[PDB]
Amino acid sequence: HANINAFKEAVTKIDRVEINRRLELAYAYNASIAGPALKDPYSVEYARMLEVKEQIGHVIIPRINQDIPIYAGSAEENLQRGVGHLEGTSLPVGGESTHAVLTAHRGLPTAKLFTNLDKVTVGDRFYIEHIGGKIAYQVDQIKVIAPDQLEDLYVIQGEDHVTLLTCTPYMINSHRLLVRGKRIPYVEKTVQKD
Repeated sequence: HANINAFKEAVTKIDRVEINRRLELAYAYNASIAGPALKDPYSVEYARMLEVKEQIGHVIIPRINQDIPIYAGSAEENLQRGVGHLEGTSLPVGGESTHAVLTAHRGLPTAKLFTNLDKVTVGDRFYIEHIGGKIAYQVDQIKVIAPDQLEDLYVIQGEDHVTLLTCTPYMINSHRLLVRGKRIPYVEKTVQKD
């Protein structure tokens, strides 16, 4: 997007001392490991530290060719221009005992968004870029649930996950699709051409 060059650009213009301070806030917030009730996003300023040019980062999902900005909250306004972050879950900055949940409409006219998330397979990876850098996840579990079930979205102590959440079956949307990655080391030698 044009929206994510503006993110990339503004990040380089920020003192590290500041970037650090902002990340410290994010981590401290992420001790919400030690806790109440998520709201299925389809029916704030909590992430301000991470917010740069309106965005908390972008997510890159090579299998499906997406690089999509991430916005705080699940407000429909934002769910029209990218990925929303499910308030109540960890902020997408990784860490032991974190589980960030990122959600996005399927096949919106303005953007494809997560429309093709059914084509991600356990083993594929995705990446999150935030003020502090880039972190990598390898998909370890794909599963299908009813909209009122949230056990899978809570923090799993001692582990580091991000879940990508959308509705399914395609064009039916009766249930939700959860593509979950497990943190791995970020290795340049990241491959996008494949």
